[PDB]
Amino acid sequence: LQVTVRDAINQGMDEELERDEKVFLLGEEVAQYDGAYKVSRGLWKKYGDKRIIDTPISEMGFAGIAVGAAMAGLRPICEFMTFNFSMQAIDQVINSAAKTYYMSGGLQPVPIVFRGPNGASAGVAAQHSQCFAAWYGHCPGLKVVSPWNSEDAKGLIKSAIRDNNPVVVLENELMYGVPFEFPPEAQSKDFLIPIGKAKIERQGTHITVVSHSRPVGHCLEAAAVLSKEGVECEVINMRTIRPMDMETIEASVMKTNHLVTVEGGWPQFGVGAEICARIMEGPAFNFLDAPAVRVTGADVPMPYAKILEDNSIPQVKDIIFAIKKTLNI
Amino acid sequence: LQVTVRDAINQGMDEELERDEKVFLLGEEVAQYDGAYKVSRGLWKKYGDKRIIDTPISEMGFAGIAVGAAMAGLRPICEFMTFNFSMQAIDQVINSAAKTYYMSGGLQPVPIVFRGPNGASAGVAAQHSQCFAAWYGHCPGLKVVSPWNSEDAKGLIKSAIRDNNPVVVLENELMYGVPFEFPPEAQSKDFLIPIGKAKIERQGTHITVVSHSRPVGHCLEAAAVLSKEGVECEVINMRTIRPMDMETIEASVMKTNHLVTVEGGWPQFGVGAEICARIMEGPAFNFLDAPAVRVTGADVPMPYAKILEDNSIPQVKDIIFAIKKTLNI
Amino acid sequence: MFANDATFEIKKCDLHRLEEGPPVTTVLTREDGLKYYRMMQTVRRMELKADQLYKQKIIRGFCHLCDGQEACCVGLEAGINPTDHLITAYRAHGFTFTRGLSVREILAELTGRKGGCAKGKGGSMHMYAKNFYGGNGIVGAQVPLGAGIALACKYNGKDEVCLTLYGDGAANQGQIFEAYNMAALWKLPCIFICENNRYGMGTAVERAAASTDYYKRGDFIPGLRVDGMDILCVREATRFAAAYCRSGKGPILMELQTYRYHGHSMSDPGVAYRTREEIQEVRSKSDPIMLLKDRMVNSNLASVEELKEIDVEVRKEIEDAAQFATADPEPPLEELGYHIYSSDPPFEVRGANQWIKFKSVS
Amino acid sequence: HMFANDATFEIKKCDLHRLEEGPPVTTVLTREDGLKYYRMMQTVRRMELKADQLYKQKIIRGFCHLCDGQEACCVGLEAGINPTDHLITAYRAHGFTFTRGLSVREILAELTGRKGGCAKGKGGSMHMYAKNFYGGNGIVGAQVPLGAGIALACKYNGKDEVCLTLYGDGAANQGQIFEAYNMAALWKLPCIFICENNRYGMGTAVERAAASTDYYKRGDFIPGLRVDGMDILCVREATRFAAAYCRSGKGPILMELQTYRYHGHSMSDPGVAYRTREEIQEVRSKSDPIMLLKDRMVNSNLASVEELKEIDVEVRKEIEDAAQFATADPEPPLEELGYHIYSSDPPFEVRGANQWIKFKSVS
Ligand SMILES: Cc1ncc(C[n+]2csc(CCOP(=O)(O)OP(=O)(O)O)c2C)c(N)n1
Ligand SMILES: Cc1ncc(C[n+]2csc(CCOP(=O)(O)OP(=O)(O)O)c2C)c(N)n1
Ligand SMILES: [K+]
Ligand SMILES: [K+]
Ligand SMILES: [Mg+2]
Ligand SMILES: [Mg+2]
Repeated sequence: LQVTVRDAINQGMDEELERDEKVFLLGEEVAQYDGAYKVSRGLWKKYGDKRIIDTPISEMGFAGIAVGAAMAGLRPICEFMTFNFSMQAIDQVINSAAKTYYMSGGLQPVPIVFRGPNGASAGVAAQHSQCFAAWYGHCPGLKVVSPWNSEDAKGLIKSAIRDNNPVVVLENELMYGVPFEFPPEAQSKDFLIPIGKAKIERQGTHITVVSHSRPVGHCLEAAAVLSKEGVECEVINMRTIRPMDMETIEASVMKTNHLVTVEGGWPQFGVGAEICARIMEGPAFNFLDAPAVRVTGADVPMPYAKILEDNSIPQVKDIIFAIKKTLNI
Repeated sequence: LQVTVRDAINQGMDEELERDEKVFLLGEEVAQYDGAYKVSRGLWKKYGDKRIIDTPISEMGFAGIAVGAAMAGLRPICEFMTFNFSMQAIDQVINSAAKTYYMSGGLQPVPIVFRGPNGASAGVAAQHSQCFAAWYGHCPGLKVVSPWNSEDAKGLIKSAIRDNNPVVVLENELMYGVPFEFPPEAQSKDFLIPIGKAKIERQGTHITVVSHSRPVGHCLEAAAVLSKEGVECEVINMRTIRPMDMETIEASVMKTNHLVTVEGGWPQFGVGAEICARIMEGPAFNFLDAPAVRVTGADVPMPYAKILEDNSIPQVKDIIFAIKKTLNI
Repeated sequence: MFANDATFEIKKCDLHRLEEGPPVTTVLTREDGLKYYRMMQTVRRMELKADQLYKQKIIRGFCHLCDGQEACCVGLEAGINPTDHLITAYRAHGFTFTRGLSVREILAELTGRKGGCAKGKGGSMHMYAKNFYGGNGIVGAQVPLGAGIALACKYNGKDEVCLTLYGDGAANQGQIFEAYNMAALWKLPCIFICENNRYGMGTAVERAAASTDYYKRGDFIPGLRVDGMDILCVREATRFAAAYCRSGKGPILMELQTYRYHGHSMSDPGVAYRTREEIQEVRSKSDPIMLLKDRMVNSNLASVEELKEIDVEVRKEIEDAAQFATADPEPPLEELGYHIYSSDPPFEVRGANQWIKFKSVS
Repeated sequence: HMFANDATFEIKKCDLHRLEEGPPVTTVLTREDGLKYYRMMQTVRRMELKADQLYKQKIIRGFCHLCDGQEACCVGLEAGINPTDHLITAYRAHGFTFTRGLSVREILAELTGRKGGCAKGKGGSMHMYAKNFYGGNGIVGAQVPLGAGIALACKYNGKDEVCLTLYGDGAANQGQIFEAYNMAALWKLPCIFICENNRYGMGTAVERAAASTDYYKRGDFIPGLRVDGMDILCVREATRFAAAYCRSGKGPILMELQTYRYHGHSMSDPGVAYRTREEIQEVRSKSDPIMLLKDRMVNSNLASVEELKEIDVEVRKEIEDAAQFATADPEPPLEELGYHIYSSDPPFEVRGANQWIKFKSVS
């Protein structure tokens, strides 16, 4: 059967809430508005004030409250409406949650989770269209994941709940609604996806393609098209931004000798940047028959006008084109 | 005439303020306590309360007020006591300041300046040691720079005050006390350093070593040691971090065929991530005769113990180690 | 022939830390009344219009309408000057128009077109104008900015003031309380104004705020609470409040007590957190445009005929603005990179990939 | 010579804000509490002055904020609350960590950055943790929201515990504090918000930073009381009252403690270009927390000066033995550099200053 990313996340949270009472959820519009993007639908009607909590509009202040509940030994899920509004809290995530276990000599684990839409939506312009993979990826003590499809989402966020450390879950607003096949095994209440493992979504032999979040959809379509000129793409879905499964990438480039990276967020100091850095530095460099290239969004804050917007995140066209330049076909 | 980095900054603000009256400065302890690290010493006495404002411990607030002044046509200098603190206010930096000009379709400029110490000090520990070069360098709409010596700091600050866009001037606390000589033209109150241009600190032919902020002095350190053995490093000092001067790195790599990048902050998604990525995407790539490699801080939150801290930042030891792996000498 | 003015009785404000509030009696001239009605009715129709242009998809992303709040945006402009300063959140159409922006230019940005006021770059939240500064989509983030604008007034010493609005759900944002304290500490020409429309996205004033007396939140700052449904009230508290700032006694909080007819953005059916027939009640018994009308007709300031003529001319500015912004070319794609930096030489900005190059000129 | 078993001391009465009665003006103090409270303040004072010495000698680096002058505060507080209650504070936490269970060896060693200190040399002065003490926090204000959550956790676990969330005059202008307030008020969280007002926010004094130095009122919708912070006995009487409050399901409260720091802001601040040495000299004669109690004890025959001098020497003697340890104690091994990044995870690999530098990392 088909389940949309939205309800995939929902069952994960629901299975966990069910499973451990120490876990609760809070954010803006999260209980009786049923969540801003309806992710937490019915959760309130089933668990009550105590476990599903509507917050005032005070990001800084409830991130903090969540961090602290976790320190006292609860297991909170904190929702930001979107990660753009996580900047008001970013010091709560960074300095309180992330670096604690460490500074504390391993006496104070912070088992928090921060989930929400991240990246680009549609016509929301600059202050709201921003991608935070790069920023959260960069810091010790965070685990930072970024799902794509439904199996991804329900598996990635259960895990995240079970983990004992800060985990930042970069969801995608345009993926909530998209149905995917849901395998019989992801329908289990036990379905965990290990954080730190990538997943090869398509075999192929002519060139490796890595991306995370929604861009994955667009490499499959870009790969589908190229398969018709008998060009085989290996499409790797990263899932985890930190700690990023570099090996699977490397293993694939030693088969394919060709790498392209595809991300939504901005170019400089991007998720692309690092994957390339990592390749050049690792064993796969001498196997690269052509330079690895990044396909990113555009180096502008996000415009509003449709024509502009579409030319500011990666099209299937833009991906094919890069691949065609690299494979010099 | 040797002058200290801290004196260079102080001279520039003094020169700029005197020359334009729309410019003023704001932050904690700037006024009467003479600046937290005494950078703003004597300035209150010269220009008084109208122009040098002591402000409460309200980062998110005063970051915001300073951006309001800028929009209204003033030219604020906005001091954060360290950049670890500016996380609270980072959303006024990215979201108000950086994107504004472009969202307004070229209607609203924001001639702000944010400045302060960045990165590691000595035994200040985890919440107080972090480099933010990477984070700020990401966002379109900003200008990020990172002085090394004294010439740097004066030129870079004065340019920063004269630019009409939001400009992050990350300085480094351990460098304030450090005395360099101060060539005649840099004492002229007319001295600007073009934002966007790197400068070679040392001619070389064997390898290109690229850095920003404090590490740059360790690169020349390490080149003195290395040159004794017949290696000739070309130490490049980045100066700007966005719009970074790649063309100068690239013209240098094309001549040395090798590349080490050195930075103070964490590895994943760092300054060096972006330098590699560009190199590899760029025309220099095919001049490379070995992988480029990075030296960074260790991938931990800054520890407090001396030997732990010591091994968390890059030594003359570790740069040299990498220059030898790369040169295979 | 018509009476030339009339005096009206308006609601005594609630005061906090003041001995005297604005006057309970006010004088309204026929010439202002007609100007104020033309305005409220332009704003109102410009919103029925955008709403409809949303539903046909001609507009995208965000669109937060501000009907019910027209007493505010007009009442405000009514009691400040061109030389004063206004900054606000996202519910900005009313203010954008009252500060010099044409309907053509507003509608053209909603539909993302080259002739729109942000050149299609910013959409519904990011309209800027002469001495109007947005248009801010990050909640609470415009309060420190307004206090900064304030700071520049005081610093330029031109005796201007600054109105800095936030809504009721926004009155818990930390950055406001910090702003009250610098505001008061430095005695800034900043009027803090809270548009209390009773809801905070979906979450009603009492479910999110421990005290729902926003005019007293300022604490040390003196505050006043107003009827934001009545144009006259809003004009008298503003003038009052602006007198206060002009004379140097620092900041002052205004709680404008209004109502929004539509849901939050256009993707809110609007009716989960409130019955449709509360909304109806408010529209029937205290609509703001319907309140200026009962006053004007009744004190012989204008005839049911004249206001009809204006519905009419207004019906017209709106049709044409609608029709000019639906038929307007989107921005040329070459101009995606324009206006990243001010006053800089031209440079090159990177597209989806490294071969897509865009020119950026200030 | 027979000593008394107890005395009654009048305390200053508190200023109230939306409160009916406040704490009573007259407490009993027994002999055995007296002896102990004195000993504790004495340990703190002595510990602080030893930290000063060691810092001047380069054995302590980085930050070092001394609570010196504000010992009435921590012993005051530990004395009004259970050991199962909860406490979280800024960065001047040397006193609380002792009063909260940690030993002087452990604290002096973490300060000196040694394997034996409580965070095994990783923390420094600002980051120390004990049973129910969440440190130990260097982002001014950050600790206020955390603390409100520790407090939520208490409500959630239904255990009657309460959380003490200390901030200073400086921090009191932080937005997030006001965010916290609203949330505790709204959710009726068992949370004593405490403003440790010692008159200075680094070098910037009260007046120049608050437009309103009535901190116990700052919260506004949350009731508040203002308290003599040099009188260990108030602090204990006020704390005791405020915990009873928070404990009775009535929600959060605000307590302003008026106190003083003898040292400038932190070792590197001379502390003497934003107030005069006589300003200091006068406070230390009219309100020192240790002298002020010793008089109380001697006068009411709760004990002799010769006895209280026996405590002085012993503590003094013992701080000396702690510092002897923390200078002697070895530094942490390099191997451990990367230990304790993640919790309950398999061991892994962390990048050093370059790629051929690998640090094992274990939970
Ligand atoms: C910092 C931040 N948090 C959350 C959001 C999402 N958000 C947008 S509007 C809004 C509600 C604000 O409501 P209110 O202050 O009552 O203003 P109104 O819509 O009624 O004009 C929220 C929570 C945001 N834009 N910014
Ligand atoms: C968010 C943040 N801003 C600024 C600083 C720098 N800073 C640290 S302590 C301090 C003074 C704090 O004043 P107060 O609350 O009174 O602390 P106390 O005097 O009790 O030590 C300042 C300005 C910081 N650590 N964190
Ligand atoms: K968890
Ligand atoms: K500038
Ligand atoms: Mg509202
Ligand atoms: Mg203090």
